[PDB]
Amino acid sequence: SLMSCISVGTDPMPIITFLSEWGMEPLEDYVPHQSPDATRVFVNGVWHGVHRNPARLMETLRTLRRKGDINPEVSMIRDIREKELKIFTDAGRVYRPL
Amino acid sequence: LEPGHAADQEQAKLIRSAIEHTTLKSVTIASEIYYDPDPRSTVIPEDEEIIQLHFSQQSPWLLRLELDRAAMNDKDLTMGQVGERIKQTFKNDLFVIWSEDNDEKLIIRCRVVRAEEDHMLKKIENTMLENITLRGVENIERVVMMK
Amino acid sequence: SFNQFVDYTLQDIICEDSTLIISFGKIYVTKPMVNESDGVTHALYPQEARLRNLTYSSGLFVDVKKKVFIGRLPIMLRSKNCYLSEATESDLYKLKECPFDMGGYFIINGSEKVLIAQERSAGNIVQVFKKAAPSPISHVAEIRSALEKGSRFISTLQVKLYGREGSSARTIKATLPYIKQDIPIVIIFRALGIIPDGEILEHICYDVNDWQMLEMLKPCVEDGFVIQDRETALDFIGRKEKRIQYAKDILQKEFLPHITQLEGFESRKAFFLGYMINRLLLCALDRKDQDDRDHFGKKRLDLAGPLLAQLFKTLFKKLTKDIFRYMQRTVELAINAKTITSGLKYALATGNWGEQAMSSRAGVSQVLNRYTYSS
Amino acid sequence: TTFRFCRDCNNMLYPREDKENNRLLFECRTCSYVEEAGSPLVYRHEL
Ligand SMILES: [Zn+2]
Repeated sequence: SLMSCISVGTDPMPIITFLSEWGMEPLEDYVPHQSPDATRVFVNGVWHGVHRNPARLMETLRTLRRKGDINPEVSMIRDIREKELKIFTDAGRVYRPL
Repeated sequence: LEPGHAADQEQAKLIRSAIEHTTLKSVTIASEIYYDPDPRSTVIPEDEEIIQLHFSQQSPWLLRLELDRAAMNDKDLTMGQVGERIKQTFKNDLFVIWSEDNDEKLIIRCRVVRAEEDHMLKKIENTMLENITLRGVENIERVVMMK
Repeated sequence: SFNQFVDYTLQDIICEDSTLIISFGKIYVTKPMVNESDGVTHALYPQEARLRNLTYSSGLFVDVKKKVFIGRLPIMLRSKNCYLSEATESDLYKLKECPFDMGGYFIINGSEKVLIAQERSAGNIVQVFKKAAPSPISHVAEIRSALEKGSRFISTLQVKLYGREGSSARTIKATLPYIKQDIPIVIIFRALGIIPDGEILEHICYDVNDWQMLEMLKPCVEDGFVIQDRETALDFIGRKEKRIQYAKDILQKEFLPHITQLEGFESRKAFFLGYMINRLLLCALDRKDQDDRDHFGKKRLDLAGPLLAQLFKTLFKKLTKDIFRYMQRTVELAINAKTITSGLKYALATGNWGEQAMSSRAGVSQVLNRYTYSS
Repeated sequence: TTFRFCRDCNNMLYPREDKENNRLLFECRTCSYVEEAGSPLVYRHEL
């Protein structure tokens, strides 16, 4: 397509820290029932941890890309009906503008 | 169909239901393994009525089965018929009873007959959902009538 | 995608399997040089290397620490490095190189080359599939692990599920790299450290009321009965003293190598394995769909940068292990740069990426369609 | 129908049967811990 471009590839680090400084329970010490509906957190296909109230996390990171602090390319979703958060800093994802 | 009976809208089903391979597995909502040592009373309220009626050695290991009610009229059947079957299937080495097409909950119960039981009953759990027939002949699945 | 290569990537690919019993530090790349017998060296140009069937390449030097030239990089046209990027109308005209041009090509042995975009199943993601009717396995969840920028370890994982719906013993087994058979997920979970079930089930179930899945796991947990500790747990990956190490190793270097191949993270790795066996049973129980493969967001496109990467890598390493060749002769400056350049040329001009060996993808580097601007 | 495991070594539990009292008797096969029926309901299926 005309508008489409390829993802270049960003760094995972200043977003991994940018996240664990917001609610990232390290996958290390998870508590299966204590953290009941734990919306687990991924990155490049990796389980970095878990966070409580997701909606907040989201609206946060959104108007965080919308200023530039995080590369306006790299993308991430919250699968509501699955309580998951996939993060993609990858290189190879086709994308467009909206 | 047959020579004469050609516009026989009922003869149709009369034969649909003589081949349309029905198996136990088609009518079975669930299979539960209960532990009932008393050869004369179920520890279940709903399973009481049918106990004291089939009286009018074994083993304390009970096998209970539910049959979907709609699953008794897309292949028009009867708890009685099925009993007939299972009975003729294992034959003599297991005692079995069944509720009634009446009772709001269609139910079959089955024990054993004469070291490790709840590992044998299981073999004979699949041995029944998949290896036991009701009516119809092998392979024949969906089978429908047309004018 | 080429910018990103030269800028950062080129620095990276010279730092990983670098040093030797001599280190490689910072990196210097030049604007197009053309080096000829009979004359100095010319500030090479598009027009020129085109008409004269040369290579629009340039210089690749690395600070050697005991500064040194090794090969040339076929620079992309209209990039950052290309003399053209900055230029403007009048200059373009004056250079004879066209104004309405858009750029992108390379220029090996003359002609205008282009690289073919490479679609591929986005690495490093969990996926769940059914098998055909006749099959030992009903279901399998897979994950391809591949270090994003190093050794491209494409070691992988089938996480199976024997016994089709009905048959007794819905036993679960999974397959590791360097591993002859398929270990029942019990042994694995125990050699990983997490030893007792009920805890194993905490990694696997996030709701103690899922009597369904719970149920299912049973025959497997019963499979593992015959081993209860993180010693024999690895001993039965022996395929003594030795084998119990062979394993330990294989689990921190060959198992789910993406995430971490480092050390103390058994906690993290096992929890992933957990989420996997979870997903598998999500579908064994028709709760969620068999993963859609033709999902576009689930595929990546290998471009310039990445191609240059695979190549520059499996190429340069062939040099690193030549260094040891000229050195191990030292019973007492021989960095044959011809290989580095004649490689980039080779694969670029032809299309055979995996060196010269026909066992590489012959198709990339289709040579620019110059028929009409649209085309 | 939920089930459980033993204190002590938190491993899975396999049912037994009191031959004299006719009771359900969940037991461990790693140590010795045992216990009684929370319900004669052993295994449910449903399709
Ligand atoms: Zn125990």
